[PDB]
Amino acid sequence: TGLLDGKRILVSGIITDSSIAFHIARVAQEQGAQLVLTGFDRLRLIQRITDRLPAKAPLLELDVQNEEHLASLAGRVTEAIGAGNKLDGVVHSIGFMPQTGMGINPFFDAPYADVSKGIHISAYSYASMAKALLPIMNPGGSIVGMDFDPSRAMPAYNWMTVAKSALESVNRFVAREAGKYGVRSNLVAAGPIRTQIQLLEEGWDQRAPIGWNMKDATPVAKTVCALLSDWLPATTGDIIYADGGAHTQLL
Amino acid sequence: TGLLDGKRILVSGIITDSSIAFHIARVAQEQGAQLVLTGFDRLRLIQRITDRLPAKAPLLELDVQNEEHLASLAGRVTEAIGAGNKLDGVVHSIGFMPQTGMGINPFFDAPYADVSKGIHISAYSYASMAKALLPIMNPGGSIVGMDFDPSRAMPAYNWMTVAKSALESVNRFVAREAGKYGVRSNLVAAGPIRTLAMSAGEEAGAQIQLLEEGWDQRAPIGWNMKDATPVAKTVCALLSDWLPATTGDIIYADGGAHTQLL
Amino acid sequence: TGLLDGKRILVSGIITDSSIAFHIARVAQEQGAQLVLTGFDRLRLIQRITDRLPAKAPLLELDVQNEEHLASLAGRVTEAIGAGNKLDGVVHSIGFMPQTGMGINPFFDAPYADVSKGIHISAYSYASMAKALLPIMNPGGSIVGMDFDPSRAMPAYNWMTVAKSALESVNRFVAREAGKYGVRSNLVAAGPIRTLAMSAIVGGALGEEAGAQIQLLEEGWDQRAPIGWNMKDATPVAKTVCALLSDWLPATTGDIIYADGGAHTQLL
Amino acid sequence: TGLLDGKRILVSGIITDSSIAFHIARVAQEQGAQLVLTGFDRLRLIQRITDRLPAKAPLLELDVQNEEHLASLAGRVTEAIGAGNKLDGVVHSIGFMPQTGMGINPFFDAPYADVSKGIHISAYSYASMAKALLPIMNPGGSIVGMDFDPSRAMPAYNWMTVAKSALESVNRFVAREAGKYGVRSNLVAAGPIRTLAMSAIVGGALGEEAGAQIQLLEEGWDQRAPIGWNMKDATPVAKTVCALLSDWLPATTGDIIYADGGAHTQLL
Ligand SMILES: NC(=O)c1ccc[n+]([C@@H]2O[C@H](COP(=O)([O-])OP(=O)(O)OC[C@H]3O[C@@H](n4cnc5c(N)ncnc54)[C@H](O)[C@@H]3O)[C@@H](O)[C@H]2O)c1
Ligand SMILES: NC(=O)c1ccc[n+]([C@@H]2O[C@H](COP(=O)([O-])OP(=O)(O)OC[C@H]3O[C@@H](n4cnc5c(N)ncnc54)[C@H](O)[C@@H]3O)[C@@H](O)[C@H]2O)c1
Ligand SMILES: NC(=O)c1ccc[n+]([C@@H]2O[C@H](COP(=O)([O-])OP(=O)(O)OC[C@H]3O[C@@H](n4cnc5c(N)ncnc54)[C@H](O)[C@@H]3O)[C@@H](O)[C@H]2O)c1
Ligand SMILES: NC(=O)c1ccc[n+]([C@@H]2O[C@H](COP(=O)([O-])OP(=O)(O)OC[C@H]3O[C@@H](n4cnc5c(N)ncnc54)[C@H](O)[C@@H]3O)[C@@H](O)[C@H]2O)c1
Ligand SMILES: Cc1csc([C@](C)(O)c2n[nH]/c(=N/C(=O)Cc3c(F)cccc3F)s2)n1
Repeated sequence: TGLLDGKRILVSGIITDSSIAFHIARVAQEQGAQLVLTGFDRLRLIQRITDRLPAKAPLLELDVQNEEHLASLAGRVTEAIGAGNKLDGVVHSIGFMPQTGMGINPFFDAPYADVSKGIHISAYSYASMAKALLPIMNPGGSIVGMDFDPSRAMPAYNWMTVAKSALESVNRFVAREAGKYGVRSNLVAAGPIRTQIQLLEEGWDQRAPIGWNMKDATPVAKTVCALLSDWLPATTGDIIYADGGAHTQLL
Repeated sequence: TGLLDGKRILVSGIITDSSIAFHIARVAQEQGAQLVLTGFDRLRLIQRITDRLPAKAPLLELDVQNEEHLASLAGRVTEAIGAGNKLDGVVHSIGFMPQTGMGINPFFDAPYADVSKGIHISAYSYASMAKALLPIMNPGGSIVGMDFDPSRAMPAYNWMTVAKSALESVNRFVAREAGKYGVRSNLVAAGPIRTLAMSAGEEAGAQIQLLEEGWDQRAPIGWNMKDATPVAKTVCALLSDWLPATTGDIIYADGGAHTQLL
Repeated sequence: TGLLDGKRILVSGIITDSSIAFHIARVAQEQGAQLVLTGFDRLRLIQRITDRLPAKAPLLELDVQNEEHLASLAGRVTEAIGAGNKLDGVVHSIGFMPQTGMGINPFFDAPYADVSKGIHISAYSYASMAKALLPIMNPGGSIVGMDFDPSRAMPAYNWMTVAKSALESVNRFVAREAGKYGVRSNLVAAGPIRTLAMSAIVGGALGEEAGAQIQLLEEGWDQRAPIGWNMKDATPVAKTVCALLSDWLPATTGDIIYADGGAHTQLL
Repeated sequence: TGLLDGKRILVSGIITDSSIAFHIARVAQEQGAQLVLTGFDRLRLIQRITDRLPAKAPLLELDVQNEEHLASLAGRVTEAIGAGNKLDGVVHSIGFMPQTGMGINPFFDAPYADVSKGIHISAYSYASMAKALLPIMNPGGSIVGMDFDPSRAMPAYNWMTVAKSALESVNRFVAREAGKYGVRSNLVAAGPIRTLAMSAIVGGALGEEAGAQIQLLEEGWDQRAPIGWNMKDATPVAKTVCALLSDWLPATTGDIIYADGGAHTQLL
């Protein structure tokens, strides 16, 4: 008798068993949700990985930069869940920024084509996914995406931080559209998960009043399932921080 | 089978059956929680209201301005839940600001005696409750307070808004103390709710009506000010195990109004 | 003697005499700044307009999507201002989102080619300008870009709101780079100003539904603002940008100054 | 010809010549301002200190907790500046939390009697001053208060952080009331400044641990700040206050300007 019993939920973003979306999927199933999964590029590898979930679930291909993939998605989901059935939840757990805009490469050296690809995949796609899927979502449903707090600049993350700032703004507009379908849209801002950079991750655990385990994706997956559930029915266009409370503390 | 099965939860601030705390209590019990209730001043009448709840729960007296009430609280809760047992949740649903600091009385005309009392009860008491009860709380536990978004000023609410701003800062420090016990501390920022207080000058009501109509239109999923259940349910989410990495934070149960400009 | 007496300040984004940049340039000049102006595309149209400023200034061509314009910008500015001289201020007053991303067009119907162009021009370009010009900036210098508060969603602004969220994040990163030169970086978040594009939307050009939305946004701004807001008057915004170009906010960087009548601090 | 030429400005909160208010007063006087000062308790020590300002100014007594001092303030200021004259600027640089609420003491051990005193002095008194002074303020006038960013919890500051949170909210209401007079109300959020009480804690007055926490805070501030942060130097903060009292930020009210080297805009 689980949190998400009899809910139909789409989960994107699994590439490995340490992917945040793997753990979102694992916990959702453990809570009685029936899943449809989406994957990008290495679909052979991803079938392998999704087999490790506790229950079978169909795996659809979705490259968020492919307009055909997006145009046909609602139909393909409906064939996999069965006509007359609709989704109750959608999980966006997709993000990418080329190495020129993330890492040791100076901020000013990122060419715009790279930044733009990163923003397409990491931010614009959240609207793309909601566009495709809202027509096949039931009232009371929920769309959740994955955020990393971009309110302050930080070393290394650079243009990925910019892209997450874009995502948060995207999420607010998607909530206006989702509202029309009685559907909620929110992001979970997670702490750093091991799916300058080490000094940033070590600072997290000390700021977090309850600590932060960067090797454990479960507290993040649980928070996403909270948002997929009926238990936060008045929250939309918002961000829930699953970060051990680190963003609430200066030192 | 319930969201809060076998959890022991203290719930303060029930005065009428339209109190937000009444509805947190009702939903908590529907979800298998075993409750201890606290009440201020009007305890006989408060029993006459809590009788209407789904299950029996002990009612203790607690005036958060009374130092003895606070010093004796851990003990009286421990007598009510049985020695060797500790609370898994605490709900602060306590707020007050005298007429001088809220309504049609000019902002500048509220005396500090009134403002200080308002802040004591509405903000400082969150720290008081956490002090008294953290020693009798289980790891994985959760303290939750009730907030009204004070990020932007608004007509009428005046010094009450100032007090909620204080509360949000208190919440972040209470989170530091609660962390030591593996306990979380969060606030739910509710949209406006028609309790007996809100259902009570002339231009004051008009600005409050404008505030509330504005809330529902801004809220992408709408806002029913007559329905406390969405707020209660959000408080139960936080009392549950499903938000275990969130502390010193604010969850908005406001229909998403605060995320929209128009 | 004036607020910016002796400062050399590059000001971009003049297209008409209702441009926010026109007013920034005017006020800067009234306060003793020596300007270099940059313009996009219609340079002869812009020359006619810049002739209406209190003083003359060199006008250079800068299309922020042109990588060669950017590569040559510092060399060309040095020519204009005299070799051995450097800039003390740079104003980015450049923004653009195609009508597919901003207006009556539904949020979900904006194709990514159009969004990406608008982000290149409205957000990324702030980093581009900083990259090109920081090498010719003096310590205690100031880069100011224009912003429109994207903290909460709103009708019509749509993907321009998203581009301003990006811009806020870019400014925080530009501040880190600018810090190495002793140069500060901030945005001025303005209230709605009746420039060319905003005049068009009100009055029907995109239909009565779009015209009504924006009129409700504007009227709501003035009433929320404790000192009121005059959408017809860019001077208070220009003065704010000049504040930030001066030496009077020397410890503010990576930040946003709101010149919006205080509207964003009030709910109703 | 200076920033505040001929403006009449009340400046509260001078105690020593390292006080933030002392530097605000000095800079305001350097920029041609005509001052009226207010002081608390040790009015003998304060007279001595204010005599070290560049120009003479009337010194009135003001204990913000005294209701008679507030009820008479307007009348006493008027007597000091001349009948038919009004104030253009008011500076609130008054803050206090007893050691039970700030320092090494556990957060939960602050009695409310001490917290309430700190909130009275540090937050409510921003409302009280504006109530007393707005009726003798000119349109285009400015009230400016002092803030320390309370958005995130931090060790030691405890209930003063809470007070600053209440101050920020108070400021947004004061803006509403001041707007009716054509007057702006803003707070300046400063980085840590080595004033009397701070220099003590770093010297070891409060012990090993308080000294080590404040030293960690200051170090981190300077590294987070892209332009750095010199805690010995109050001048950037004083300048920022003067910017706000001037006519150069005329569309900013109910707001917070950060004079913190940009530290609050960077995580690491
Ligand atoms: N790991 C962290 O520290 C952290 C922190 C905060 C937020 N997040 C976010 O969580 C989400 C998931 O990332 P993760 O840490 O689980 O890493 P991950 O590498 O497992 O997942 C990223 C996913 O994005 C997908 N993707 C990339 N390009 C795509 C395209 N063109 N079309 C469709 N999908 C595409 C990949 O297939 C991959 O499954 C991301 O949005 C990430 O930015 C991660
Ligand atoms: N109703 C709304 O619109 C709204 C919106 C957001 C947040 N809130 C907050 O939610 C909480 C609950 O308020 P409500 O709307 O349920 O109104 P309510 O009047 O039903 O409840 C307020 C409670 O505060 C208690 N209280 C007052 N003084 C006390 C003291 N000295 N000691 C202990 N308790 C004391 C009262 O007895 C009462 O039970 C408050 O903090 C309120 O500020 C209310
Ligand atoms: N008008 C408002 O209500 C308002 C409110 C807040 C902020 N802003 C911002 O102020 C800035 C100025 O806008 P405005 O209202 O003065 O309108 P405007 O049209 O006068 O300014 C836009 C300028 O951007 C320039 N531009 C467009 N593409 C360019 C390119 N590829 N390279 C270089 N320049 C290019 C245009 O030529 C024009 O000079 C923008 O950043 C805008 O987003 C405007
Ligand atoms: N690190 C810092 O020093 C720092 C950082 C940010 C903000 N601030 C703020 O700047 C302001 C000035 O503080 P400072 O560092 O110059 O300290 P300071 O001690 O130099 O000045 C504080 C002033 O508060 C006055 N005061 C206390 N109780 C009073 C009362 N009842 N009536 C009138 N005045 C009273 C004192 O007389 C004193 O002049 C305060 O609000 C402070 O919180 C300080
Ligand atoms: C924030 C803001 C408000 S007005 C503004 C700018 C710089 O003037 C604009 N940039 N891009 C703009 N784009 C549009 O208005 C979309 C649009 C057009 F670009 C052209 C015709 C109609 C139309 F609706 S307006 N930026």
